[PDB]
Amino acid sequence: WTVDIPIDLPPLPTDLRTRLDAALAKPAAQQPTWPADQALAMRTVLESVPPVTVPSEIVRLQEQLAQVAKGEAFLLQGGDCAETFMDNTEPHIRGNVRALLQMAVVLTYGASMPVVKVARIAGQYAKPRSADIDALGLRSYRGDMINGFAPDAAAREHDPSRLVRAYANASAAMNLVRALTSSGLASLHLVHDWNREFVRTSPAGARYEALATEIDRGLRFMSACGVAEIYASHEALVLDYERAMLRLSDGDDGEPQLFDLSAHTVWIGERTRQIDGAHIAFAQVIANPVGVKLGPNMTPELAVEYVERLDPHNKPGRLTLVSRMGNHKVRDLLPPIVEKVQATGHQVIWQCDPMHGNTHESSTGFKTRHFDRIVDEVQGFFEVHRALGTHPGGIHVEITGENVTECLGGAQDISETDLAGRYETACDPRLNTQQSLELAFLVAEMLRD
Amino acid sequence: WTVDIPIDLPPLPTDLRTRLDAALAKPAAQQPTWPADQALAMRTVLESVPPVTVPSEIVRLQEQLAQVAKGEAFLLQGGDCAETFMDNTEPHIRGNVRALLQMAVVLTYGASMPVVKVARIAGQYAKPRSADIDALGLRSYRGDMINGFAPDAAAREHDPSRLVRAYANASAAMNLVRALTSSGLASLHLVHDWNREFVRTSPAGARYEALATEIDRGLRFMSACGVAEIYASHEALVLDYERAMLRLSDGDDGEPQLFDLSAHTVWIGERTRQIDGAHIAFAQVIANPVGVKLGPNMTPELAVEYVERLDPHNKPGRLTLVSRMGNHKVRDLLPPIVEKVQATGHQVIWQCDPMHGNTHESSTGFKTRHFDRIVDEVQGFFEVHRALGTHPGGIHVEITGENVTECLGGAQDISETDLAGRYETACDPRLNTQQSLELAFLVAEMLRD
Amino acid sequence: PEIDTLREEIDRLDAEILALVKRRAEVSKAIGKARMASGGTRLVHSREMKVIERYSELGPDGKDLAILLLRLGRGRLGH
Amino acid sequence: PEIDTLREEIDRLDAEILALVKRRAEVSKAIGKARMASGGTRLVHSREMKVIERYSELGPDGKDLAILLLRLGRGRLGH
Ligand SMILES: O=C(O)[C@@H]1C[C@]2(C(=O)O)C=C[C@@H](O)[C@@H](C2)O1
Ligand SMILES: O=C(O)[C@@H]1C[C@]2(C(=O)O)C=C[C@@H](O)[C@@H](C2)O1
Ligand SMILES: [Mn+2]
Ligand SMILES: [Mn+2]
Repeated sequence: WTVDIPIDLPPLPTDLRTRLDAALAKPAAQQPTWPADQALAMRTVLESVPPVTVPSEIVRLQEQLAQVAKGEAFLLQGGDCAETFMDNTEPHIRGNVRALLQMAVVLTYGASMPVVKVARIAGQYAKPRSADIDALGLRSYRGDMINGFAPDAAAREHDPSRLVRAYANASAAMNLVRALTSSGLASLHLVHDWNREFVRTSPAGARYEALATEIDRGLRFMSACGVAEIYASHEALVLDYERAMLRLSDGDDGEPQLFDLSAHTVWIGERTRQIDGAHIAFAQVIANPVGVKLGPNMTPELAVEYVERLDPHNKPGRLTLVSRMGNHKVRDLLPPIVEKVQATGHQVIWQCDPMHGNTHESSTGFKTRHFDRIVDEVQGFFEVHRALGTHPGGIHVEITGENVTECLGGAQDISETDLAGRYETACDPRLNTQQSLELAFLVAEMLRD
Repeated sequence: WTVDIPIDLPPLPTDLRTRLDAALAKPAAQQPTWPADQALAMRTVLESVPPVTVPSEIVRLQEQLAQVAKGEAFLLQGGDCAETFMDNTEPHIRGNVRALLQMAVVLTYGASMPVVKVARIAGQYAKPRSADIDALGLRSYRGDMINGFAPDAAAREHDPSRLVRAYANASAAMNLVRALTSSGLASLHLVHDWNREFVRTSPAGARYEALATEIDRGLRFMSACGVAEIYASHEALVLDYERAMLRLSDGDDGEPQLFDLSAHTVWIGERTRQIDGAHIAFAQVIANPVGVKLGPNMTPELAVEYVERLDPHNKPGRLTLVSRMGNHKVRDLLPPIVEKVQATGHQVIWQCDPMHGNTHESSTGFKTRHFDRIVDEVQGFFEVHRALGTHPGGIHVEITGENVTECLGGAQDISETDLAGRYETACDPRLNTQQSLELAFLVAEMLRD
Repeated sequence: PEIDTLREEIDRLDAEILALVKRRAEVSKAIGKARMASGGTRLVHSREMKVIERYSELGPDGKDLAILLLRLGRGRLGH
Repeated sequence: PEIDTLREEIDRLDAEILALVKRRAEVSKAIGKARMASGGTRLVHSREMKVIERYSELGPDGKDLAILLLRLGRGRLGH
């Protein structure tokens, strides 16, 4: 029923303490409303636990994201919209790890350059809400780090013990993804046989067979000539969790720096990116690579201010700007943002989020996304970058290794009536096994010279 | 004018001496008619010279040809019809080495397996003749190891000092091919850029551009994932040369064996393959991989007898059977040969020679070959093997890195009137730079699954 | 000389095919431009699947002919 | 509703194209069978270059349409 843990370390450098305290004294949107004394007790437990990631892996990610920023690699970021403790199981994790590897080999062939793989995993347990009371009149579900999905009042109370449950689930998952990435799942030939089974059994396989066959000949060629790292990420939302997981280490200049060891990279969402808020200030104090989500109310001028605050030393790949405009708005809204930022001399990664600007409620009462709109935003994103001569750096996608019925369309041609089949997401609709693979194939075509 | 060399070693094992003597006491077709005393003096010089090849390289070739025989690699053999001392220069050798490397990367991609590269080089200095008096009434030219190309009687006398000149030219050439194969010419990316320049400038480039682009994406993919041996061969024709270049070494069973160190592999031609003759018997005494040319008068029964005499220990890849039937005869004549040999349990390499069964004299007075007939024989060869379920193991082709005008057709559409432009071969017409590349692309299509 | 006569026919069939392919691309463009001015997407996934499916009677190469016609109509992706 | 009308046209153009492609392959086969029974080659390199060249007005994809028509006529190589 309950685990019991008793409460009964070296100080930070004086300047890092001052800066951390100042970041956390700024106002913060979307925080849990639990008591400060209970939060503090939970953070004290987390301050001594083994970290989810280590500094050397974060420094290595930074070097790989620098190549992406310079136009010599591509970033694939993907996973569940919301991880749940309930589905934090071996089959679910393996299914997502495999999906990401499958998409990555397809994208690598299309881009003709390395693909950096960042999973939404081992921490994606918190979400923001526009309304604190939902459609059933209950306090809103804010992810398993905060409260329960169950539609009852007791379940929806904010519960600080979920910080520690979140850590435990994150460690366990990350342990498995490390294991899985040094196993036979690694092998590029095994990973691509899955894609060819997908081509054989998919209703739209004829659309993708030529490209699947060409990839298979590239792999066999490589072998005829004599011839896996998955990073963890989540939205840095709950500051009690992120601050508890900070650790001091010597950074890429040999001086002690603060690393958030809850993940390798984190991003700041649309509702928490206040320029003078705690999330942006917290991002300025940590050594991790960071991303900021940019929606349709973004100005070129605010985008530059984010770049100058978050990438003050002009470190290629330290900052990612994640575009989510809507498929009908991206072609008009993005170019002015890109031009103004390019002119600063900084090298950010431009990443497309084709999911969050394109959501709508179906007549059957399910929030859903159409495949054609998702594809069209990624396409428009590539067009904006071709015209300006800039690098389309990656995609940020929400997916699952399960055959869910959540997003409309694809090869399966999922309808409004089919959405009830198994709509399993705890939050936003995921592209299923098939639809995620389809998009990787379509984006690989977009990447071709 | 002349180099001067004075004449003024351990005995073979008793059984190897007995067997060598017996092989050489058999009748031998197509031999030079110079005095025995002068031949002996020249062979004594050659018996102490550094060899052109070494036993360990021949044992390694055998292992690679075994894979070809088992259906897991492909053999590309090619070079000048006749090497001349005159053209034994750096540009000519480099041009042929590069042509072979260019064709090989194309074939490797198409076959989806390794390609073993054997050049007709560093020894292809002797040819047989059906007539001892040629069309000008002169004694026939028999290659620079025997006499001179020049149309005068003094030049056509058989000259035993050419055994030593042949060695000297062979060493020098082989030295350079070793150097060239461990240089920047090695790089697969450099080799394939030449093919793409060929595609850009060839009149028939549109025929080959899709495949060239697909290969380039395979190479870039290989590099995005984090990722040269040329063997010497010639027809073993002049027994004075081949016997002088024998050396004793421990073979693939640890027992002393005789290796012909004038080359890595040799073949026996149509006019010297008498089953009870010295060439076949000599081939039985050496440890090198061997080939036998099979024309349209070959019976399935004689083919088996060659296999049983030449591959008595059932060593995959030790024997190659080189088919040259004519494009109009290969589909009918080859299947019975292949079926009878497959049924013995031996694993020979089946190699296509699309050149020698398809020669004709043009109206302008030049011996020539049509490209369509060369392509059609290779095609028919593949069809014979598809139908029987056997492995089409390779091709034996005559080529040059120069833009000669010798074979009719190709992208350039060489005509009878164009053949006079620069018909440079000392013997049979070679496929030029462009036409050799074209055939490699066409054969790569034939190899596709 | 049945070959010259038969090749004479293939020439006609190629002029006929070429002209219907040029036509199809212009019509394909006009459908794309109308949908886009009206706020709709560039491509329609389900419709491209219909187009692929109706060349399946040609065998394995049928889908590659359809995909090639789609490229001539709505262009290459991400351009 | 100009889209339905325009798509209605593309359907016709696809039925038209499909039928001329089936025709071309049958004629292509008959030229190959006549030449081969008479002792000639399977393929004619210079003629395939003419066929490729006369689809060049379609742009870069033109040669790939021609090569695809050649495969439907004389089959894949080495088969
Ligand atoms: O909706 C459409 O019909 C048009 C034509 C098109 C085609 O080329 O056939 C088919 C589907 C769409 O992706 C594009 C291309 O718009
Ligand atoms: O000679 C010919 O005309 C026929 C027809 C063909 C074609 O498909 O167009 C064109 C050239 C040849 O290689 C083949 C295929 O035979
Ligand atoms: Mn989401
Ligand atoms: Mn020859």
